[PDB]
Amino acid sequence: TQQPIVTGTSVISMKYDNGVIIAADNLGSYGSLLRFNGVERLIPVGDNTVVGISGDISDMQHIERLLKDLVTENAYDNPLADAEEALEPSYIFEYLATVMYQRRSKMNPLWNAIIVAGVQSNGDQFLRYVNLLGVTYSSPTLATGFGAHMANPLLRKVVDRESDIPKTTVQVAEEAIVNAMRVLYYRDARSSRNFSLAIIDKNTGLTFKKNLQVENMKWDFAKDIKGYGTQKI
Amino acid sequence: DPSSINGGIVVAMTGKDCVAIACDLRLGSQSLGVSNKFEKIFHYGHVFLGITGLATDVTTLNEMFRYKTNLYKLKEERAIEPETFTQLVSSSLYERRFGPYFVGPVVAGINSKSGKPFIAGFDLIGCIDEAKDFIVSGTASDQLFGMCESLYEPNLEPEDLFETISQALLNAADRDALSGWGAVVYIIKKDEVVKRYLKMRQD
Amino acid sequence: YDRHITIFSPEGRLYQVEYAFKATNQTNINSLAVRGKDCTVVISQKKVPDKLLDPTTVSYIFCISRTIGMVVNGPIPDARNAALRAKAEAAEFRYKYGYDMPCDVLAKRMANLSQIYTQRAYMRPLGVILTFVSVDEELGPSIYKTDPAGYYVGYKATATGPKQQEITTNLENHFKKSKIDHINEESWEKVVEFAITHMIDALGTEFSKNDLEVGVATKDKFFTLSAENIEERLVAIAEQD
Amino acid sequence: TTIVGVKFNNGVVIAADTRSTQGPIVADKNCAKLHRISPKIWCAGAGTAADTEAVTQLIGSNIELHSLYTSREPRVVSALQMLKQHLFKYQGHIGAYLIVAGVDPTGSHLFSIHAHGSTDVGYYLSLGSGSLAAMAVLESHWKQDLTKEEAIKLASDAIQAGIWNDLGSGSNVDVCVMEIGKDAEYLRNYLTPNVREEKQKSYKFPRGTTAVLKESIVNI
Amino acid sequence: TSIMAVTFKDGVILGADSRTTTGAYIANRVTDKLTRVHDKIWCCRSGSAADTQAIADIVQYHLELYTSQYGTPSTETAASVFKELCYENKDNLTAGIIVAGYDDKNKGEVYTIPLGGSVHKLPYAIAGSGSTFIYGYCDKNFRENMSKEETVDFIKHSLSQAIKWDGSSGGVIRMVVLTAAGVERLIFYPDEYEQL
Amino acid sequence: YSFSLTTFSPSGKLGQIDYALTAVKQGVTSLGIKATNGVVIATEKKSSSPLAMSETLSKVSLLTPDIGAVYSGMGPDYRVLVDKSRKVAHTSYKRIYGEYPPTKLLVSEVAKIMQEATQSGGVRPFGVSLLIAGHDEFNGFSLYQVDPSGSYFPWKATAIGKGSVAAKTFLEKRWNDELELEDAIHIALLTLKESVEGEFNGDTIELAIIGDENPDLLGYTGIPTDKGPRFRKLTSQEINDRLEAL
Amino acid sequence: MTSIGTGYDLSNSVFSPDGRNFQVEYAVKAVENGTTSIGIKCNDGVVFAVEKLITSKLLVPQKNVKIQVVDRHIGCVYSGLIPDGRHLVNRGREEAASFKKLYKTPIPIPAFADRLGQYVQAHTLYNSVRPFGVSTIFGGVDKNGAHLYMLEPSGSYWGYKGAATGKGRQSAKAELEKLVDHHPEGLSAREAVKQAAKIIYLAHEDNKEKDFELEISWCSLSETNGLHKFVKGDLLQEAIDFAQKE
Ligand SMILES: [Mg+2]
Ligand SMILES: [Mg+2]
Ligand SMILES: [Mg+2]
Ligand SMILES: [Mg+2]
Ligand SMILES: [Mg+2]
Repeated sequence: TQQPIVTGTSVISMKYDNGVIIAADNLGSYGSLLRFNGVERLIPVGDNTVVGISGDISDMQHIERLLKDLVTENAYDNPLADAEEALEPSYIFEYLATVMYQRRSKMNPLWNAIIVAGVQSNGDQFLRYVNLLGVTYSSPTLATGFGAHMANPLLRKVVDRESDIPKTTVQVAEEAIVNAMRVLYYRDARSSRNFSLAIIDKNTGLTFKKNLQVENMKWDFAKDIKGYGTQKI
Repeated sequence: DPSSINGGIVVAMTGKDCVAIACDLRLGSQSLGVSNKFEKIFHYGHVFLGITGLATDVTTLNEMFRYKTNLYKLKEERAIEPETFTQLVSSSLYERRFGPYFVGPVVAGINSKSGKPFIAGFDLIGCIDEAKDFIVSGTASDQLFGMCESLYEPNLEPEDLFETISQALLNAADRDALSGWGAVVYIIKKDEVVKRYLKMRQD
Repeated sequence: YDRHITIFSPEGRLYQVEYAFKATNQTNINSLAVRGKDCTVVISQKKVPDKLLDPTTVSYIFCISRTIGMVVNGPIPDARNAALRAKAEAAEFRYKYGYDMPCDVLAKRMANLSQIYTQRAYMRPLGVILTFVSVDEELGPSIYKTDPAGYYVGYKATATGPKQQEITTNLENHFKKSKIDHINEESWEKVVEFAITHMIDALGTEFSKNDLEVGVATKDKFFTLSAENIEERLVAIAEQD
Repeated sequence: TTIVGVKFNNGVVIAADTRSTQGPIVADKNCAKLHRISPKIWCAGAGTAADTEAVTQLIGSNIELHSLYTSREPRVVSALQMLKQHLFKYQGHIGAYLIVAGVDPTGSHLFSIHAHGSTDVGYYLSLGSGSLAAMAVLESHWKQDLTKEEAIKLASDAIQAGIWNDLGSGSNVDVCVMEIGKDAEYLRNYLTPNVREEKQKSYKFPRGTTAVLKESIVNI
Repeated sequence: TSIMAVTFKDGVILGADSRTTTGAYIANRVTDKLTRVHDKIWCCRSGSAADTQAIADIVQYHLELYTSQYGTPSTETAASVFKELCYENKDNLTAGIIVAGYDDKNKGEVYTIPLGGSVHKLPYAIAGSGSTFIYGYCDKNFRENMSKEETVDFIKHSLSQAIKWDGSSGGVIRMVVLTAAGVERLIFYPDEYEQL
Repeated sequence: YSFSLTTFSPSGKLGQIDYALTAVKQGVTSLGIKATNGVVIATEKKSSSPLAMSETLSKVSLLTPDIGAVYSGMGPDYRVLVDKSRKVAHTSYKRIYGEYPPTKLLVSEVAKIMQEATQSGGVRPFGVSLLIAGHDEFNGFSLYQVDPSGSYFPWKATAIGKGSVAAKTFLEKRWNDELELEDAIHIALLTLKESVEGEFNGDTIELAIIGDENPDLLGYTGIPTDKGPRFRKLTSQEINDRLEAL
Repeated sequence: MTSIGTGYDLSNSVFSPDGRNFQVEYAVKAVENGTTSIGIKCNDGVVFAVEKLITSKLLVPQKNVKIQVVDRHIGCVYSGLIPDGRHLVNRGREEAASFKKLYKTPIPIPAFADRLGQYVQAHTLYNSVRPFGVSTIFGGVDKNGAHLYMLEPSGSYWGYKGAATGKGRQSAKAELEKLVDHHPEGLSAREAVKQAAKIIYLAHEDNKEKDFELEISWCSLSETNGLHKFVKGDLLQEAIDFAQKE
């Protein structure tokens, strides 16, 4: 892709004591037109991974298909495909990272930023980022695009350093995530009020929540804001 | 543009049982005149070809056409006719549609079988100017159009055609910085061809 | 070499092609194709002795295009190779030329592919005879048949199989008597009935709805019959009360 | 250039002006813009003159082979698909713009085609620099169910509009009439409304007017 | 261009304006942007006319081949084929295509494929230069499961308004109706739709 | 199979070409006769079933408007050569010069095609001989035979296939250099009548002439310089006509 | 029969004078030496079972899996030269993926059957390869229901109610036939599983000298949601116990 057409904004995510949380709104924009509103940008791979994608939606759909194909292929002649020899988040990540860097290097990027979230077989949280340049990093929180600028600073107040992770519960992390989603709705002109959230827990497995709405907003004070300086009424 | 680096002109005209074709002698590099003897008119059997434009392509096309017509004569066991050669020139040019020779060829000749005078012109990618009074080409083509439309009349005797195509060429050339520096004129009939070198301004 | 690849024998013959013709009778079933006023009917025996088979998947008739049907005499895998190729040719033709491939044009095309296998050493002929039918937009009801020699021709009617001379002579006699080159019935059902009746006659056997398969070309489309419609046809020609 | 196409009750008519221009200069004052794809399929071109002529010949050749191969009369839709696919493959770089008209076993047809490979169909069409003037006439005087003579008149009036109003166009009208059930009828210089007036004098020079340096006989 | 397709209770209806322009010149005032790629699978075209004709042509070829080999293709499958061509050649196409079909199980379906080649299944879709002006109108007037007549009216009203505001739209309103009963072509003239 | 399948034997002969000729010698008779104002080519239409419609096949083929061909030997080899011959006439001649090739050069291209099958790896030679009748502006009417080897010779008249020995003999007696097309047609019929076992009418005989230009076969009027095609195939009716008043 | 086609059986794609390809029939002899495999079409699905010969106690039980999945919805089992079987399944996986990529819907079973068939018959076309030394039983669920097929070295394939191949195929076919006769109203998937175990058990009496292990898989609308799954755990043991009782 030489330039993006239909696009998804921020994907955001954080680790907590027993797993990871990831969220992304359900909008596919078309320039400044808020064109499509039921676009799922979180992609579960098996029971242990959720791949969240921002950027060009055509490229996102292409990646979705690559992932389903992995699942299919991995199962061939694999008696333990649902067990010991299932796909690990780390395998899904390494594959995508390989693909993104290859496409960057052929001057034909997949025009996306991607976060891969899950839990490894030994119970370890997995959270790692890759984008259209093939750039990769991990951190206790990750966010793409606009969310990197406003969600990260919010989320880091919860998990600021590695040691904060075991002190953090799903309940607390999920609240942090949702609040960040509300803040993005306030200040990102390409955000939607509707979003999906997924939790991947070493004990409870994958929990995929569709159709969340940003709630509990403050608009009250707006009645008192008049003019832009001197105007009194 | 490539078609005005070297300079030069060609004109052909029909007359009664004759055709004539003429060209200047200049080869220059922009403002610098270099060769005083660069003729632009060739022949393959009884078919004449004049070529204006980029000198290197003028030379290349000549060799290409001598090659093609020689093979034609061998295989066909007779020399190529002006009508057939005209199509050959067209398709040879078009074959290079997207990387063309920078030329403006002109064909003149008398069909050995009909005895009919024939001329044609081409753009740089082979489009054929089927016109049959006169054809002009080169850096003074405007001037030539003007001279021909003025001086020309149909069914001139060869002796009169000679004066007409001469004056058309000479006067067009003297209003063009990139043309002139000598000229040659061919008067072509069935049984005779006469080549003449004209006296002209040398500035 | 000359008994193994398509090169000339001293008698100027091609043995592998001749042997390829022998292959066409290996399925031991007969087909016939007949033209109506406004339809073309193709009929072929169907012998499914093994009771573990799904008879509904056993077929030597193929819908090549919306308008062209084909019936093959010969082993099913060479049969299905040809069917696939013709389907692809017919699609490419419509795409490139902007109209439906005529039946005789498809036949010629396949004939040419076939003649190539008789000239190039590394390819073997297909062991098949391909009967093509349609109601062509210009030529009307049409039957064109191709063989492993690359030969094809158009037909008033034709028959192919181990007992083809029987059926053929049965048809010639009828067409002599009748003084026209097709069956004068508008109903494709009557044309199908005709074909079943004359095949029953020529083979000295009766048929149940499972013993044959039927294709029908009309101006609009080529289609095959369910066992139920075939039964309905068999009833139409039943001579017992 | 001004080319038009006009369908009538029993066929189609195609027409063109006869001026070809090197820039603001007229190279050929009596050029021929009506090309034959096959005996009953004819086309008129605007755009790059070499591309228009070349692509005409390519498809004409192929249409002929197709026709010999299939033993069928060439169909206008075949010329259409072959041309548009070729032009599309070249992504606009073959600057051919054509009106293609014809009759074949399926009836009578009228299409336009642009350099990028898009095609239209209608009862009346125009292309080239003079197409707005021509189309103004067509839009004023077309009616369904034209006779041959009416479609000739209308198409000829449309070319005239371009000849008179479009600097890109001029000289004569050429028409081809393709009627169902008949030979195509090509009318070269159907109209010649632009003959040069007699010049005021002859510019024949007295013999010997031109100075010669040297002379010689050439041997063919 | 103003193109839309609307699922309804009995199947799907495609609609389009008939204007093709080059510059401010209306090169075709009676264009047919409603293009058939299989019996009850059609599409609406916007963008480069060369591109959309070339795409639809190749898609019709693929589905013809599909049919002779595999049987009747689904609406989804047709949308898949379009998508594959639009996405893979994104750097060299300007095509905004709505794919719309009928079948006995799903009844009507609509897939819009915007520039870039993504694909979106929707209960209805609008597209083309003129659609911008009718986003708000269509949102407020579309219901699921409308009757045929209610649906024709919705499209007539929708496209009439898009034609009113968009210079790149105009001419007649074309409609194609896909249901179990078959394929029906409708037309509405300026003097009808301009009064709504 | 990337090696020649036609190779030299110790006697220096090339077996596959000889065996190709044997196939030709086995084919249905066909013949050509050159007149002063035309050429005729003819063959028999043996229908390999009465249920077959022989009209749907054509043993005499138009190559260019002025050139046609007939054959003896393997039909499908012929059919394919016909397709190749028509194409090469456009690709190596008409698209360059805007003219159809003259007969002898088109014969020469077909000869090349056949020569190639006798040398290239993995292929047998073509099993046909062609007779080719044409006209061109600078050579007038001509008649050639091409053989599986790619050899070609010009004839005033000749026959090929099964009954060619007797036919060549018959033609030697009746031929002179002043036949008009009508004589040549008549003689061709009498000649074919010997070879013909079975039915002999306008429906089992194929016959074409290269003669005068037919403006009525052009398909359009208006270009007066445009020559009609010289090739014309005779109808069933036209052939029967001559047969009754034989 | 002449089982040995002397002079025509030395290379693939050669027709014998009676129109046979002996290499293909020889490839069949290798299939007949393989272990028994079967397929049973059931009411909303299909079941596969294979005999696995325990050649040595050194084999690790429940490893060396023979049944393979293609896409998510198709099972394949084959008898004969096992590596030829994997080769064919590899091809099927590409064909399936390629279909799913253009057309989005999973490859329908008859479509998948023909991809394998053309590929298998393509290997009877040239002497530069040999035919596949396997017969393959395969199928699954699509939009049109359950489908079961068997594909031979020739490329020949048909749909089946029940299919058997390999050493004990005659015995298995007989039980498959009784099964058909006895169930005009249909067979549940669970039932088919048990019945499949019984049949493999009976067929094993041909390889009675060696021990064996039973492998069973299915694809069923109600049992596996139309995905291919290996029959395991209690259901497996229940079928093993049932088979043994008979
Ligand atoms: Mg100039
Ligand atoms: Mg000067
Ligand atoms: Mg000076
Ligand atoms: Mg061969
Ligand atoms: Mg408007």
